[PDB]
Amino acid sequence: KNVVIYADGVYDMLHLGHMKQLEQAKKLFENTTLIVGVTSDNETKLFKGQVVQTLEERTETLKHIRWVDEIISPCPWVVTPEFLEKYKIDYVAHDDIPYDIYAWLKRAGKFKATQRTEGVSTTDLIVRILKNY
Amino acid sequence: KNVVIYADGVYDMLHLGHMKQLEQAKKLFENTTLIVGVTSDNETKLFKGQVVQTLEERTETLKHIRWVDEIISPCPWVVTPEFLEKYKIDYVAHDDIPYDIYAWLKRAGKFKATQRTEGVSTTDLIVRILKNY
Ligand SMILES: NCc1ccnc(N)c1
Ligand SMILES: NCc1ccnc(N)c1
Ligand SMILES: NCc1ccnc(N)c1
Ligand SMILES: NCc1ccnc(N)c1
Repeated sequence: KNVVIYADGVYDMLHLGHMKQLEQAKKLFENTTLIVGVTSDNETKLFKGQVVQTLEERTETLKHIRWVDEIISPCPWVVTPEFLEKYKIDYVAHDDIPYDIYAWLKRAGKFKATQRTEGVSTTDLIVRILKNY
Repeated sequence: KNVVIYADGVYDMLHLGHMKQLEQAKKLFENTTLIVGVTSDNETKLFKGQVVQTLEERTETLKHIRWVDEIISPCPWVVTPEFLEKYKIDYVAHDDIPYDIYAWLKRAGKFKATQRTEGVSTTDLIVRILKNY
């Protein structure tokens, strides 16, 4: 009955959007283990761009989040069939918002969609602070 | 054996410092319920000063934190003996960093000290972003 869910990401400056996404992945089935992968500094810079917090800082914040059961830090940038078998992962939870490399997961019945929440990012709150001066 | 711990605070723009403090309060005894109080917007402004996030925003983030068992939102600004009895609270966890109104708790054996962690605040990270331009 226990289902292993994997979600990966940068988790830079963790905000309520990340946390709601993690909650959604945790709650995809009644009984889950949610494994979170945290991307390396070098690979995040190479493929996505700047990152504000180091791998160690992004990983430490994640350990305080209720929905996170296990952490792979750092995690590989691209998910592979071999990775799923190594960690006995039953489903990969993704927002399907580009960053379709995941078609093979959908084909296999192993893709579970999650959503984002806008207007909650750390960035947006400095904007809220500054719109008082 | 279960001990009810109460920690209150603003919890504005929650960062790793808050989370480590909550972890410390949760882990003060083997078996605890950690109740977190979140201060009202009006009282935080009157007594401490500006607050960036609303009560609802600060409370929602807290529900995602692993160590938080129950939330009183909003909570009273000053802890009273009557409040401890109403909620069956065994100890109040505070950093003892001023903001001694807590002498009566120390007298009663109900004060448990927790510590802060500097350099982790949301504020500090924009400073880290800006020191690249
Ligand atoms: N490692 C995959 C990945 C990378 C960046 N952002 C994501 N959401 C997922
Ligand atoms: N940066 C990833 C992410 C996750 C959830 N919500 C967002 N708005 C963004
Ligand atoms: N409600 C008490 C209080 C108010 C502000 N900051 C704290 N840490 C505690
Ligand atoms: N603002 C309260 C607080 C809690 C923990 N650590 C800090 N540095 C500050």
